[PDB]
Amino acid sequence: SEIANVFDFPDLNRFLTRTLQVLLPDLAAKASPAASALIRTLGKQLNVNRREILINNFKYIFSHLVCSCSKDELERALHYLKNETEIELGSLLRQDFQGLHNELLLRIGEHYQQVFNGLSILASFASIISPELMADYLQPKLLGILAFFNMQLLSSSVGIEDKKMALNSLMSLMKLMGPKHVSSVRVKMMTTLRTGLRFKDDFPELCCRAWDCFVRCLDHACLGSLLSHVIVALLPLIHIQPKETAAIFHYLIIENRDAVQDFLHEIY
Repeated sequence: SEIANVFDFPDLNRFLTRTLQVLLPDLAAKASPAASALIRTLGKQLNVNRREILINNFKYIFSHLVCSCSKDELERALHYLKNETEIELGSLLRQDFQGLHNELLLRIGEHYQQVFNGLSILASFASIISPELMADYLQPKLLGILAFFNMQLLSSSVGIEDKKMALNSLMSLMKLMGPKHVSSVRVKMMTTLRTGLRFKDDFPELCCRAWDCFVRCLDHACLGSLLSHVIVALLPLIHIQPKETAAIFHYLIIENRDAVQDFLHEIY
């Protein structure tokens, strides 16, 4: 209620949910009977089982832990949580390991290695240390990952700067994909580029490099359509910074000049 008096929220319970989202990772880190007691108190006030509450976030919890946690500490915390929840922590993963991959990939840019370990553990449950095996694993999950990115974009609650970080992660992901998969996901890549274009004057400065990738990361043989879209989007981007756009253009124009033939014809 105090934090509420500082944060002025209409209904104290929705404000409590706001708090609880952040609280849950903290509780996970604790993995102590007293932490379970705090959670039980919150749920008692919440009217929702603290067990089921801990459950609901277990998915986000895994991601943020794997990113920032001690592996051994991770397993200890997971078992502690499971016992209270009455659900095996592993059994819950069997239901949302794909969403976990989505999360990690979201944070993959900054926690590349933690993403590795998590996705590997999940692949084991599915049926990885090698980068190519990690990729093969990611390929089926990344469509839903993109879906999650767009879902976040839709939500007002989600932060936009967070979308920017995720966009950087997406540059990393385009790199990791390789041409075979970048071909399949080119459309969604251009879609994400659009989305980011929606937010400007902060997203432009990173999204320019994002687009440089988007072009090069995209397969060399065909770039006309995406270049149409890109010149379109970039003309506005130029006003923010003239040079990044031009660099993106030049990569296509010269590096893909043989393809750029009749592509120029495309857009005057």
